[PDB]
Amino acid sequence: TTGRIVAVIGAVVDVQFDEGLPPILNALEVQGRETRLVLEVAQHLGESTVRTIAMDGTEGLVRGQKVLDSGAPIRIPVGPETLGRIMNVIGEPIDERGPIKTKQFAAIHAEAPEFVEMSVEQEILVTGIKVVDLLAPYAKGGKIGLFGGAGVGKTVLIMELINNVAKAHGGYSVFAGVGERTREGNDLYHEMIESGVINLKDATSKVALVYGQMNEPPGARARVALTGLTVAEYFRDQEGQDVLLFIDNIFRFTQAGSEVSALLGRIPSAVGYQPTLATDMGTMQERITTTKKGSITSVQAIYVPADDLT
Amino acid sequence: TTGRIVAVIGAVVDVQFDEGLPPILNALEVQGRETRLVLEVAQHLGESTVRTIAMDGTEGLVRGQKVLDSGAPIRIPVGPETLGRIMNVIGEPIDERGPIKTKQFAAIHAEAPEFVEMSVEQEILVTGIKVVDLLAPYAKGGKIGLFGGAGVGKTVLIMELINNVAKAHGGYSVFAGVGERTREGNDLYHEMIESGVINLKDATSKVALVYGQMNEPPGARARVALTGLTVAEYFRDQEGQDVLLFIDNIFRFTQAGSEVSALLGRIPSAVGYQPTLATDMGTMQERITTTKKGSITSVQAIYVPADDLT
Amino acid sequence: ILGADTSVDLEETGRVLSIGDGIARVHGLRNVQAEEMVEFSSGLKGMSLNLEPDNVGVVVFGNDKLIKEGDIVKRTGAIVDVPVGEELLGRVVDALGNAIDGKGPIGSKARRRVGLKAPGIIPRISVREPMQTGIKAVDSLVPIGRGQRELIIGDRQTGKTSIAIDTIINQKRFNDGTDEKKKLYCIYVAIGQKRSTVAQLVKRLTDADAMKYTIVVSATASDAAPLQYLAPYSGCSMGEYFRDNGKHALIIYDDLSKQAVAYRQMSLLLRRPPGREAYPGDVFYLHSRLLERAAKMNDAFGGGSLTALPVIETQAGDVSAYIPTNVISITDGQIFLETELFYKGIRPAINVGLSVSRVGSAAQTRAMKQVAGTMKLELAQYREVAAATQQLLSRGVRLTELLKQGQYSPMAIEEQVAVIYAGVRGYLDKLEPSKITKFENAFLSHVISQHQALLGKIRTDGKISEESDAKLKEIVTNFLAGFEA
Ligand SMILES: Nc1ncnc2c1ncn2[C@@H]1O[C@H](COP(=O)(O)OP(=O)(O)OP(=O)(O)O)[C@@H](O)[C@H]1O
Ligand SMILES: Nc1ncnc2c1ncn2[C@@H]1O[C@H](COP(=O)(O)OP(=O)(O)O)[C@@H](O)[C@H]1O
Ligand SMILES: [Mg+2]
Ligand SMILES: [Mg+2]
Repeated sequence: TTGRIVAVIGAVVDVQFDEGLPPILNALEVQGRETRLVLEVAQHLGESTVRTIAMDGTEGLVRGQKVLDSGAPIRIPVGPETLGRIMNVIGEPIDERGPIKTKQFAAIHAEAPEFVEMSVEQEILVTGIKVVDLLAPYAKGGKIGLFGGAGVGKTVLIMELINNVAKAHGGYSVFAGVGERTREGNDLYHEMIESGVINLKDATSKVALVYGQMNEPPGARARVALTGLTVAEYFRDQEGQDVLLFIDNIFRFTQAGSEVSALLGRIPSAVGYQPTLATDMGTMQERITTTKKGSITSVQAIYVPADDLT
Repeated sequence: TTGRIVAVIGAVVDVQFDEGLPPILNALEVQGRETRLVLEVAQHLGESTVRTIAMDGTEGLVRGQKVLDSGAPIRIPVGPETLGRIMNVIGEPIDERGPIKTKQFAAIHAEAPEFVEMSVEQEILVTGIKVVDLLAPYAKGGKIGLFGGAGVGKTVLIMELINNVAKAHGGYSVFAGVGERTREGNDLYHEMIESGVINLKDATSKVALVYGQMNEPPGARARVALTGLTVAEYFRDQEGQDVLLFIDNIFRFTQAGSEVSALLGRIPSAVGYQPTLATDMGTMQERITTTKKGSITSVQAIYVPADDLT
Repeated sequence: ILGADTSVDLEETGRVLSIGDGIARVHGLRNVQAEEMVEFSSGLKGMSLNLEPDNVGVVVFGNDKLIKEGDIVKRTGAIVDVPVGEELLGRVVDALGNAIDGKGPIGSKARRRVGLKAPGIIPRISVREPMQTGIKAVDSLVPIGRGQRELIIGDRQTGKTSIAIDTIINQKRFNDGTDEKKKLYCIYVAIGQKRSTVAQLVKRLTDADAMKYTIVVSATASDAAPLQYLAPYSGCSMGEYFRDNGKHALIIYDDLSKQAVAYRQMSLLLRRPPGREAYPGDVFYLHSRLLERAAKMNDAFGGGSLTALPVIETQAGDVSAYIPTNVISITDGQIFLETELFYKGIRPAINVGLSVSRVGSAAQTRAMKQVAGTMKLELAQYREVAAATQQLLSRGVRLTELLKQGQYSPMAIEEQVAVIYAGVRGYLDKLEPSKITKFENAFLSHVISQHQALLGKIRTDGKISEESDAKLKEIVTNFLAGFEA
């Protein structure tokens, strides 16, 4: 069923439907545009109207413009064909190498692993760094946090950990460029082609790239962390492989949330942050974990505003 | 055109009009009052109604009381007849020496000199004082920050700069008393008469005083600098002189702007200051420059709050 | 019976409901697009930011106090854009692209949007060509590559702007020459400054014959906050023209601090939730999308570039503040300037410990790498020793005075390495610190006059060979002996 755009303001867009109102999470395709603009339904305002969040720039949108319902959340490719490729927030390839051909298509939104599905292994991971291994060593299939201010050395540290651990590893790896420098994605991409972990000719790539960098709008940066997360979950659940997840920077997920929160019509929390800071991070973070079947090891770079850990 | 008062909340006064809705910045003459009460239009609330800031006490105002549009901003007396006289924010004399028999009138609000009018060459203003000229010299069309209060010959330095600029460069001066003690205004007024820079007998005075002290409302105090500035702009633009504009002090201009912004209900900025901190200062300080016709050099007193330059 | 007037149908036009707090609420404009430019009845421009059900909130690019209620707003049709081309060179303009220098109309052919998204991963490629500032302390210690983003940061009156000015004046070498690849078109964006300062700035560039390859966008303190907010993006689009058409360009945002407070004004008037220092949540996004557009394009996409030099003003040297840390986390290196060094007379005052540029290091000449390889760490260790090792102080004082440089006088890369070679290799150890400045002037004027072949071989090869090293060794050695007594 078609729907008309009633109001637009930044990333947030209100769409009205006559019949067949779409539920929360569902992606909506906007008509009369060159690039595929996807609106994700966040709230139900009432009077057959829904408040959405755009995954790309909303410039050019007019009131009364048509909006079709896909009938499901944002679906993306998942499988071995995603390895050695670069995906955006809504699943499209952004490396000029045709479509990503896959049988399965996972939705970016999903419930967290249940209590019975959780694992409890605590084997040490030898990184090679003296300060880490001695004082605060990482665990295999564990959640690793790299807190740091502006220009202290998180990207250097996470590249080292990829250089040390990801090369000496049997399973696959997944990098998620969340709201960081775009040239670093270019530096990383060509460096991985140089080393051999990403093979262009063969179908034996060990890394899957996902990018929604700081040039993208907030809606993209708010949902790209879930997109790259879903790619790693496929290998964990269906295949049962030991995955090495890498996010840089996970703060940009929460930072993007505050920008849209203002426009979503919520009462602001402490330091201008969104009131749903814990739950939005909770639903996202809880998915990143080692289940009984598979395993995910996440090294997350964390930005610290104004060198304030509080 | 005539209007009617619809609301009065402190210094803020709403006025509804039938046909002719007055533009922003325009002065409105309130009818049926002992002394002259001027309202300056700030916003257009809609439905033929405008929000205004009072230049004096709003006691005695009734919902339905008539208000006439002057057709322009707060116009004031400007010319050689302002020299030796004291005037308030709205151009009225407050020295009990009869009316200011002026020839021309000039609005307090004025656009800053355009890019083509700017003097590309940086020339020096010879003050005649050895400490100044040598170590920290004054620039024509510049703005100098005077620091210190009593017990250091502050008023004597001010009177000398008036004398020396008038003696050497042949340029008159202006003293804008912004938000300081009315006691101090009385002290200076008589010291200037004692020195000779002001003369009550003949027309050889070198200063035009424009006072709006802390006894007056925030609406008045915010527009006093502009009133004194406009007097200085006459001697530059019409007579082609190197003018000397004193502001005592610039902090009170900033404080008054913060108070006016607060009373309107605008969400405050950092450290309780107004959102329009840079623009309010910018629109005033940019008018103090060198031009093709002349220049206005400004010696501005500064109170640094909490001894904190940041 | 005459037909009714349908000139003000609400489809393509609309009337203003309210105006006061920066925003203009417009009744109508049903077919208008989001972020579309709109024209008011008084010849004033605006942007359709808020599209609500019963109205359209418009950001007024200019003095909003001219607009009244019932004034007719009209659609331009296109998304907020600016004039673009080589016709802007040698012209001073406002954020909208209108000329303010009084030299007639621009006469531009093409136009580009202000809010275009930056190039993705594929069009980009690591920086290769060096962006020569002509400043010894910069080009040796903190070199900039073409396509790089390098933050100039420090307190008020520390020489932030002077670095950008000398960088623009230095490009005359390449632009008045045969090599089209080495040319660099400059764009100085002024945000929140005084008009007198900008007028003085363009005259200085005019006297140095630097304006004819420079665009100047001006949004001074007296201009409205939206114009200051827009100014960087307009100039950025003018830089992208060169970038996309296989040409290299430089852009200087002076400064993004004064842009941030302008955007904070708009957001606080919009009544949006404030955070750190009353700034909104998207002040990072404000500067991020701007700076990302500065990039190095590969040969497939023209082979051009856009180099960004954003400026930031810190209060009391607080680099850990909210806005600095945001711009530090965007750019590919920093150049921090200190009040202490600037007060002593060490100009340009650059903090060698804090200032870095790893991306620009790759795009550096091999000649400069040889002479200024160890110099980075030597100057850092020199500042540590506050209270064999005495020789470190004997070198540190010389190299600091050697890196000192006068204003409005850049140097060629081959001319710089010759001066740095003298101090770093240890041919100025037995000499008074005060004699270092006069030695440089006498030495530089000698080698540029007599030994052109030596300087030419250094530039052409981009390297100090064994024959050039031995040749250069015997100049500084024998020239010193005469200079001494
Ligand atoms: N290398 C230098 N040698 C001598 N004087 C210099 C040098 N660089 C700058 N100056 C002088 O120092 C003053 C301040 O420099 P500049 O305006 O570039 O700093 P700034 O950080 O841009 O200041 P602001 O941010 O307040 O504009 C200038 O008036 C200039 O004349
Ligand atoms: N292991 C290291 N050794 C030396 N320098 C480092 C190291 N890690 C970081 N740095 C310095 O810190 C700078 C910024 O590093 P980066 O990882 O980009 O920080 P951030 O992730 O906070 O932006 C680099 O330019 C580099 O000079
Ligand atoms: Mg980083
Ligand atoms: Mg400056």
